[PDB]
Amino acid sequence: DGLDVSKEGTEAWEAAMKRYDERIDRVETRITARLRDQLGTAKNANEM
Amino acid sequence: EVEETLKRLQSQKGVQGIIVVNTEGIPIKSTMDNPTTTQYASLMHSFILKARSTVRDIDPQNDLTFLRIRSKKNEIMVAPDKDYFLIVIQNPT
Amino acid sequence: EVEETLKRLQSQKGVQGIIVVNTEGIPIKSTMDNPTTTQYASLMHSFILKARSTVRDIDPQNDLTFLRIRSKKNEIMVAPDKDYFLIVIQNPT
Amino acid sequence: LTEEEKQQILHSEEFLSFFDHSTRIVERALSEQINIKLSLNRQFFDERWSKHRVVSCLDWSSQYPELLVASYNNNEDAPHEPDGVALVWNMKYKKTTPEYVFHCQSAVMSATFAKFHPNLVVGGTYSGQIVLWDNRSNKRTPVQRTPLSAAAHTHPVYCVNVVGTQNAHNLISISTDGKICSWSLDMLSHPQDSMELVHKQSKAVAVTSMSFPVGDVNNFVVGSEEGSVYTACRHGSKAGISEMFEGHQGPITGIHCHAAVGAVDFSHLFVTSSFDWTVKLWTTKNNKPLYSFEDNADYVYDVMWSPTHPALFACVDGMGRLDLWNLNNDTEVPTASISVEGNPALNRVRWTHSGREIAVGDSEGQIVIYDVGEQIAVPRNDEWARFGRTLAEI
Repeated sequence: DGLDVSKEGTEAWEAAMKRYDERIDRVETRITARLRDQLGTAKNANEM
Repeated sequence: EVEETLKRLQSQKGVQGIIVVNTEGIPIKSTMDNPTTTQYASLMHSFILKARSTVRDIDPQNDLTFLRIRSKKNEIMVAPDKDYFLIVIQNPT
Repeated sequence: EVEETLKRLQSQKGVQGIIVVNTEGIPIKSTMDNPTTTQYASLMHSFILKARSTVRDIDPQNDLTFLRIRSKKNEIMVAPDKDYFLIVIQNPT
Repeated sequence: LTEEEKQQILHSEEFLSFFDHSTRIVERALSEQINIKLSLNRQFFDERWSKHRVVSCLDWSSQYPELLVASYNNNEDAPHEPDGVALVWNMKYKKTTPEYVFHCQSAVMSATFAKFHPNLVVGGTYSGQIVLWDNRSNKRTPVQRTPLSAAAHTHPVYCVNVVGTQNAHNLISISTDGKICSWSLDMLSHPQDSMELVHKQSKAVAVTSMSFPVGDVNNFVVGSEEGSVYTACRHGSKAGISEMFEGHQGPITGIHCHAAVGAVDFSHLFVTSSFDWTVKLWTTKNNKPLYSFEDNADYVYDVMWSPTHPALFACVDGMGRLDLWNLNNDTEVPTASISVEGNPALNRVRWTHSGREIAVGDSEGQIVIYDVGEQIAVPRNDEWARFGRTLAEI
């Protein structure tokens, strides 16, 4: 996706983000996993 | 230069400038505590004269400039030329 | 061991002569001749005793474990701990 | 013979041989060879003078880094027993009794060593008199005592410190009323200088802590009981409070300037320990609190910068937990944190001038001398640049 004048550039942009956000949602799953497995201690600072 | 010699000697480890001991047992130069260094240099002079007699007993043509009196705490380097006796306190390390 | 010790202490520099002295002076061993060894070693024993007194002057707890004098024609060695008094006759260089 | 002909014989020009001899022996003697975490380090707890009587102040002797001054204030167990007691603790050897004991008629509230006199102890008390202790004297009674006049302090004195060079000293003391006073160390019969710390016209300051920046003696920082830190100029046309700080909504229970040097300056930085468990890494030039470390339900009592680490600083807790905070390592969780037994409300922390050993006070009188890990104690050359970058972060 670059300087493509046609809206097909925007459509390929949409495909690019849907695979991009597949990766990004994998990252979200990782960070939420590390979150929950590091939780349960207390509220203060590094805990929550 | 005396000051150059002082700077060169103080560069050695555990050495505070240069102290030189005369034939009287009084150090011509003052770098450490006076009474302790005076008595220590007096005993040094007594020993170095009696060691001079030692060597001339069997070596009547030799001169003394080197002696390594080292303990488990510090080493004293004693060196006479003819009248000026350099004493230097240096760590064994 | 005895012979191996003297052999390794001699051939390490081709020393002119060394004898093992485990007693306070008056050693009966010889390496070139009886007089120049025995009398000189007894003399060395007396002067290292006085050196021990000298090093105890500054503090009695100190002891002399290493002593070398390297002069114009002779280098003399002795390493006393309690009764082991070394002797080494060697060239100055 | 005497010490006059030696000078001329030195000035004589026969020293070529001696110089060659010295050069040869030194150049031949140049070669040298050989012939062949947080921990409870030590304790201190008197019993005759340390029954209850919580710790109130701590210090180390600059001249004698093995010496610590204690200050046990409260007297409620026995009215007949001594009211104020200052104990000195030595590091070189372990004993069960304090080396030297000092008794004052009022309750001692702060204390410190004397810089000019390395054989003298000066401390503040609850009545408001600056109290001397000539250690040469054999008597527990204070040797020299400041009058309780309007010229001197009349309110509980909590901060005392002698500053200056060995040839120019001044004992500064600040009391809760705010009257700063400099005395001479040798003469305390009269206040050689003093003035009352006032903010904007007709507004007194409830001083409860201070710290002088390293080097400076003219300007310093003060922590008030009203939670608003200030900066004051000791001597000058603008002598008095020169800065208003929003600070924290709780009383300031401790303060300290930066205590390191060697790289880019950080003397502008200092930490205040508030009454709501909020220590504040924060600089003089700015007015907004740089960071606001917060945790716990209870609250801090003292905070001390490391004398060698440009980032590390300690942190008291009333729950008995001592925690060291290393900003370069982290900014959210205590870098080190351990709780002393019996969960008593600790009251002070003082770092050894070496910076390698830390002290903590106690709510029952048992001063605990804690040791720190080698990696956590000594900083590196890159440590200062890392601290600069972390400050530049926000």
